[PDB]
Amino acid sequence: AAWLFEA
Amino acid sequence: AAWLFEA
Amino acid sequence: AAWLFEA
Amino acid sequence: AAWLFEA
Amino acid sequence: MKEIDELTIKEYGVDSRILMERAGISVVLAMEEELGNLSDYRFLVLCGGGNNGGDGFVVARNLLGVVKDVLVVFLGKKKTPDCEYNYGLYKKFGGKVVEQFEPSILNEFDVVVDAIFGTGLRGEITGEYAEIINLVNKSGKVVVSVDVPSGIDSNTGKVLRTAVKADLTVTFGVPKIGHILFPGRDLTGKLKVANIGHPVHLINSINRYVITREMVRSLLPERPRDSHKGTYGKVLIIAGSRLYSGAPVLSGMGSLKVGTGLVKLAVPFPQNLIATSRFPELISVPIDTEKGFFSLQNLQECLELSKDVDVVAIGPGLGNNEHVREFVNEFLKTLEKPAVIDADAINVLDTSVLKERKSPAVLTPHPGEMARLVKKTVGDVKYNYELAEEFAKENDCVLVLKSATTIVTDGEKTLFNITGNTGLSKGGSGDVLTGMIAGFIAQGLSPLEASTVSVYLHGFAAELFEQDERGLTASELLRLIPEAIRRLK
Amino acid sequence: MKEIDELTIKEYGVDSRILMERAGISVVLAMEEELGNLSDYRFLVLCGGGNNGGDGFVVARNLLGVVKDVLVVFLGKKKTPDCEYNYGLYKKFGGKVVEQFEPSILNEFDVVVDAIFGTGLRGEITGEYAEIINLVNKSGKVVVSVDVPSGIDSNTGKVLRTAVKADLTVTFGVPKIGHILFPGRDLTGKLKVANIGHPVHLINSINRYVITREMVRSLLPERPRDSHKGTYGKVLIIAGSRLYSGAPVLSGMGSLKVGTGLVKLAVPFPQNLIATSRFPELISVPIDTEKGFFSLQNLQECLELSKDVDVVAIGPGLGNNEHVREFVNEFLKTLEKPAVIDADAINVLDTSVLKERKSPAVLTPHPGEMARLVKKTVGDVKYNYELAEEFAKENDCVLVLKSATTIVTDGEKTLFNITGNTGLSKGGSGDVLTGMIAGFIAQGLSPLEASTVSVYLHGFAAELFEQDERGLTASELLRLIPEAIRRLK
Amino acid sequence: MKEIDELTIKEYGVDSRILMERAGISVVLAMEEELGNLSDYRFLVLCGGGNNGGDGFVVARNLLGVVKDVLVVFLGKKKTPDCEYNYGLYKKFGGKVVEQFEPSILNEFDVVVDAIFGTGLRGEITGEYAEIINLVNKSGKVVVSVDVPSGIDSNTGKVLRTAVKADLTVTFGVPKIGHILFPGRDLTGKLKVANIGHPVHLINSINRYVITREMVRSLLPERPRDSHKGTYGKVLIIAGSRLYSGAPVLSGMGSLKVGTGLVKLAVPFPQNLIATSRFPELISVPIDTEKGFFSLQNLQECLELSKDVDVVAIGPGLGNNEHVREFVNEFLKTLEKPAVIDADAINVLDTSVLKERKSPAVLTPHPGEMARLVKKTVGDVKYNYELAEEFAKENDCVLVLKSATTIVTDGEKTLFNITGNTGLSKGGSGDVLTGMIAGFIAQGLSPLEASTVSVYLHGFAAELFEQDERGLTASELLRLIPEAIRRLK
Ligand SMILES: Nc1ncnc2c1ncn2[C@@H]1O[C@H](COP(=O)(O)OP(=O)(O)OP(=O)(O)O)[C@@H](O)[C@H]1O
Ligand SMILES: Nc1ncnc2c1ncn2[C@@H]1O[C@H](COP(=O)(O)OP(=O)(O)OP(=O)(O)O)[C@@H](O)[C@H]1O
Ligand SMILES: Nc1ncnc2c1ncn2[C@@H]1O[C@H](COP(=O)(O)OP(=O)(O)OP(=O)(O)O)[C@@H](O)[C@H]1O
Ligand SMILES: Nc1ncnc2c1ncn2[C@@H]1O[C@H](COP(=O)(O)OP(=O)(O)OP(=O)(O)O)[C@@H](O)[C@H]1O
Ligand SMILES: Nc1ncnc2c1ncn2[C@@H]1O[C@H](COP(=O)(O)OP(=O)(O)OP(=O)(O)O)[C@@H](O)[C@H]1O
Ligand SMILES: Nc1ncnc2c1ncn2[C@@H]1O[C@H](COP(=O)(O)OP(=O)(O)OP(=O)(O)O)[C@@H](O)[C@H]1O
Ligand SMILES: [K+]
Ligand SMILES: [K+]
Ligand SMILES: [K+]
Ligand SMILES: [Mg+2]
Ligand SMILES: [Mg+2]
Ligand SMILES: [Mg+2]
Repeated sequence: AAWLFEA
Repeated sequence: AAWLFEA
Repeated sequence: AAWLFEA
Repeated sequence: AAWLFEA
Repeated sequence: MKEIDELTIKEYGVDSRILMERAGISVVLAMEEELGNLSDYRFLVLCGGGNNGGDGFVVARNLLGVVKDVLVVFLGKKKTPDCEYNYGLYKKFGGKVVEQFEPSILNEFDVVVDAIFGTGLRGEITGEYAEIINLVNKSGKVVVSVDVPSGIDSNTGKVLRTAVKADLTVTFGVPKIGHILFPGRDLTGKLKVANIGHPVHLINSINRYVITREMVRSLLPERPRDSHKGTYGKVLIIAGSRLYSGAPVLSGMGSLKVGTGLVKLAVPFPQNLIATSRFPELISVPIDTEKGFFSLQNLQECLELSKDVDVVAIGPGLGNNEHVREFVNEFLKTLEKPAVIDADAINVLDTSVLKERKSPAVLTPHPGEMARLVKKTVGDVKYNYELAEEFAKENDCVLVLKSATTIVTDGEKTLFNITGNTGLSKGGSGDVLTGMIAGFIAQGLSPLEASTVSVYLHGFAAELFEQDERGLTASELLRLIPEAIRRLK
Repeated sequence: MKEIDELTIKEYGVDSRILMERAGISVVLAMEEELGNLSDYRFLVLCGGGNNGGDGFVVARNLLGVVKDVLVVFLGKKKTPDCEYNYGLYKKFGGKVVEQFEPSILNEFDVVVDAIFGTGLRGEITGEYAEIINLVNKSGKVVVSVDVPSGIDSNTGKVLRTAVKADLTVTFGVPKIGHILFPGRDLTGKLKVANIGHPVHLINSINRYVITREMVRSLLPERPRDSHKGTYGKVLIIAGSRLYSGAPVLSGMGSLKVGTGLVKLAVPFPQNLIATSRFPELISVPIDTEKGFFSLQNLQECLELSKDVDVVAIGPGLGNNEHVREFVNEFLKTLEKPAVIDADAINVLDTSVLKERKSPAVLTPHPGEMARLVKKTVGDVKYNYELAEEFAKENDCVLVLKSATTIVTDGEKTLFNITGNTGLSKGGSGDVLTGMIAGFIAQGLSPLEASTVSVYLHGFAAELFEQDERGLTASELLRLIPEAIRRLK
Repeated sequence: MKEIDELTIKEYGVDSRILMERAGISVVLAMEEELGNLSDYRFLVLCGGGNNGGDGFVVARNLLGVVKDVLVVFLGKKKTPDCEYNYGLYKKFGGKVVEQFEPSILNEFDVVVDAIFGTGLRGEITGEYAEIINLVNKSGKVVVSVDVPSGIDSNTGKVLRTAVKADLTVTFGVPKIGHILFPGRDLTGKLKVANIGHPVHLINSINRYVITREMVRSLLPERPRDSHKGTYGKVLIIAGSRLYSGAPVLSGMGSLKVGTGLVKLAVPFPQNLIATSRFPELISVPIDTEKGFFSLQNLQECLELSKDVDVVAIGPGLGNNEHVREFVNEFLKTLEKPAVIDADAINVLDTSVLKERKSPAVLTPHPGEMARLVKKTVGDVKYNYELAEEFAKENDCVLVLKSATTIVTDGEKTLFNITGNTGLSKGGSGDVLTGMIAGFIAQGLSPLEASTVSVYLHGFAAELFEQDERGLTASELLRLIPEAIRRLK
């Protein structure tokens, strides 16, 4: 789940 | 962790 | 091992 | 815990 | 809450657009937590013309370019200013809106976001609104409702002709009464409560609460190591008859399983012997009656017995006939102890007696009993928290109105219990709760506190039953109470 | 013990400084066992001017250069010679002492070592001593008490105005009565008993003991394979009434669950039928009474029944009225068997009867019953082991004075039981213990031995309850006894 | 990016306040993901007067009433309009701001939120700004930077006199160059990139990228089952000398371990024999030289050898003397194949040759080699992506400028590699990467694509070393390449 944050 | 959501 | 301490 | 003994 | 939005905008100075952005992104995060990665899903967002719809436009806009497909069906006529602003953003971001709904439209989407009506629903839903809600309900898609499922009155939980059945509801700030009472509780599906930036002071000012594990944990009485049975109080249960011999046993053990020091039953002979043959820890005093029912002949023995206790529970299995009515009312009028009044003692209660008592009382009716007590229909009293509050306030008591969601009120503070399951929908369940409440009062909790902890634990014990809930009986419920207690800590 | 220090110094020739060094290092080792590595902690050591303080200076000095920070607050006026010597060492080693205590001083430390007062406490704590103890108690730091928490009278366990609440207490040689009786037992927290070099002969000469698992293991009766029920004795329980039908059942099963061969109850008809409907292994003899209570009319049947048994328990649920008084006293006067005398048989007992009996007796009162038996207040008898000893010695009996710490004495030997929890603070608990004691006597243990094993196992069974202790009832206690037995071996 | 904020506000119509709210809440969510529950922590939020500070006020305000303590130190003079608005909200919500910083202030807080300067930092940090940053850096608290650690120039990664060392940096939209290049990369600590509501179109329009696992996965060449070695290309490596016999072996195996079909080395006799004694899969052609170095005498044999290959790598271990210079330049001028030019072939390269070649080239210097190639100092070329871009564009090549972050550019597209560790800071590492790049070109990737995949995989293989990275050698690096490949898929 990656709607808010990329790393 | 509960800043955003309570259930 | 109980030379020093009893509980 | 090393108050008494070093090895 | 719309009050709480109002204050947060006009007094605290938070732009209404900032609240609406925060609401919408909460929905997106909530959906990701429930569905996992959103990138493989196609979303149909149904938007009304109000602030709920505006929240929907925020959702739609934040999904653009990140999921497989988004389409908004705009179902309103006019748009409020924040809805209009967010519609404008959705389109500037390249989003697609249609205003006509086609029955086959559900076919190309996986998830329906229901942003039609929130707390601004007024009156029955008809027309294209209804047709569309009915289509969504037949579709088998995943349904996420914004704030409240459209068609639920958020003040009562009633369905206004038709309503969305949601898999997930994301509400803002605090749960609404319509998520807590049925049918709305059922239509909400899984409820998430999102912080959208209201000052904490305003969130905590709400006077109606859902009973939570942390609340019950903090209310549980202490068990000091240097203690004895007298530390934990004494209960008298006046209960049973030649017809109903089992009720006393279940009430008495309900008191013992919550930690009460001593429990005495007063039960007509020889029915009193039933209790000790099952649980020899109980004291079951034989009451000599003319025909197997308490009457005024037993008034004086019962008052003597009450002198050495902290609380008296009365009513389970007493029967309801004239001599029982006379006894119950004369007893409660003279008793200067807290009373827990249940079942047949409610059915014969003269409510004038409650007004004249100096000592406190808790009443524990189901809606049939409440309906006979205030001379209304079951339909008018069921889930009627305002009626419960009025009754508690006028009669100086705690009212515990039992149902799948139980309401507990003293007229000033109202709490809602959502633990439990359908295994409690069976004779004997109520009798256990009566004993529990009396037990906690005897341990030193206030009538309201005792009722709050007891309804929660009673329902929680039910959920701990290891097999199918329909097979749960009161005896097994009792065995489960100490595990509910352990799990709470 | 201060006797034991005295002898070890003056007769055995151990330098007092060597005892004090050994005491202090015990504290350091104990703390390491409980906190793990000490090197990351900052220590505040509070030292009085006496030998407890001297022990504190040893602690402080041995932590120097090995932990993050040590500070001593010296709170006394003068210093005894060993305290002065160890103060001198602490400072020669580079240690810091202040004599003023500042409320904010707790802020810079993680662990408080309480070496203010040990067994030399005389009178109520006031002044800066009190203020400082109250500050430590509000601080939330880890608190380690040297010898006894300061403010506990080590002879009685009473708080002398105010006292330290410790997480860990390290005491020297043997536990003190103040660690064993409440409130002191509660304030001690976890107790470690350190060997500081007293001759073993002097440690073993103490006449008051804590009942331990090894003591109870070695007292448990043998079960020879070639045996039959008669090997394991026979108990008669004279118990119950029309009011209290459950008590006999719990006493009788208490005897059977500890291994007794045969148990007979004598209970008023039809209440006797209660016992066999729950546990058909019991023999429950119906006693024909005028009004539901034992009276002199039943004297002769009860004495006949007693002839074929090894022990008689009497009292649980008898009621307390004149005819019961007459019966109990005439029975015990004539009975030439060991008697276990409980509950209502205590409340009507004429203590002259105990003096004239040739056969032994065990009495098992709670403090309310003891208080009525010696005509004192509950406050004067509770935890009063010297009163219990006098009573046992004067009346030629074993006294088992029940409370969270139970005292068991025959007037010469006194034992303290510390097993159990608050689930036993509930009606029926006592009735079980009565049956247990009778059962072990029937198996061939002396009255004191039977009482010692029974109080331990009764409390231990309670601790084995799998759910929250407040939900424990006597019936579940019974089920747990054979597991307590297994775990003991 | 400030462009991207500008467009999103002025063209798309998103209120700047909505971007700032979204930024601040991202920081709160990020901190919760890293610290767990925030409710037990005390927060010190340091806010400048600009938009970074405004983001800080949002953070502070959203923590109010939910954590143990929040304090803002406002360090600016004036406030921009959004900072002022959010300051006003923080105070209306009951938040505390001070304008003086006291060295001991760090003592009462657990977490420092650094919202002093973001991308609006201009010039060296001095005064109270510096003093405060230095205090935070000495404090040992957990440090969370908003957008970029204050003091890092977000365009270059350089420290402007002093800068915050963060445990966690939360940046908005896309990573900045200052998070990617050192020292800024080191000071960023763990980097989270938050979506704050920019249109996806604008986020994707950025022309400088960090090479990611998904990018490399999608670039990896296919391995059709019906294939043979010719499917996977042929590489010639012209390498080595009497002085440097090992370099050819490492380059050649670097090509084979990435899937190349055939690798031929041309190496001076007898040094060519070194390669096949270690890896007999290699073809190592003996080149007859006068004194152990390639010269013009070998021009014609090398061009013949190049005719049957797809790519030529040249330079590792050639030596650097006049005859090698003549050979390398005459070779590259005539070679009509892609060339990978490394090490000593760079040190003698005439850059005019690169302009006149019709065929492509990749150059792989470290900063010392780049510095000699453009006649600048190492300090002027190191991490100078704009210089690298200019050089690539002017000379029609791909430049791979090696360092802990490697820059890969063709003058139009620039990529940054962040895989790898210090075990690659050792002779032989570069030689392996050369072979890898040539190998992927031979397999059909473009020079830029081959360089992109190779730098990522080369660094990733290093991170897979099972023991301490300082013990990694090129030979072990080779063994790890096929595991890096497997893990990528
Ligand atoms: N029963 C109904 N049938 C058709 N339209 C309705 C019905 N009830 C409400 N609406 C329309 O939907 C609008 C909802 O707008 P409004 O912002 O007041 O409430 P909302 O969208 O539920 O948002 P909120 O939850 O913030 O109150 C109403 O003003 C009304 O015009
Ligand atoms: N579906 C359900 N979900 C949760 N709780 C339930 C459900 N059905 C019943 N209960 C609970 O079980 C108890 C039923 O008590 P009530 O007195 O209403 O019925 P009863 O058959 O009379 O029990 P009794 O025979 O002991 O009097 C109440 O606490 C009620 O809230
Ligand atoms: N209630 C009190 N208030 C103030 N000071 C007291 C109080 N009780 C005792 N003290 C002081 O503390 C001293 C303790 O010294 P002493 O060595 O006799 O006992 P101690 O420190 O408890 O050591 P030990 O445990 O070996 O007896 C006493 O002699 C007395 O001066
Ligand atoms: N907090 C506690 N911790 C340990 N033991 C306890 C605690 N409270 C009670 N007990 C034990 O439980 C038993 C209580 O017996 P007692 O006769 O005092 O009370 P009771 O209610 O009269 O039991 P019964 O109804 O069987 O007569 C005693 O052994 C006592 O030591
Ligand atoms: N080196 C410095 N020393 C002191 N103050 C500075 C320094 N650099 C910048 N500032 C101040 O901090 C302000 C930062 O405000 P601005 O909104 O332009 O950038 P920011 O806070 O980094 O936000 P953003 O990241 O959106 O650009 C500058 O306008 C300037 O007044
Ligand atoms: N600390 C580091 N982190 C990541 N990558 C590193 C680090 N140090 C070196 N490298 C990488 O290792 C390789 C070193 O090649 P370079 O040619 O610069 O050194 P080398 O000793 O000459 O290797 P060779 O002897 O094969 O020529 C480059 O890809 C570089 O990016
Ligand atoms: K809705
Ligand atoms: K002490
Ligand atoms: K910053
Ligand atoms: Mg009922
Ligand atoms: Mg008793
Ligand atoms: Mg190199």
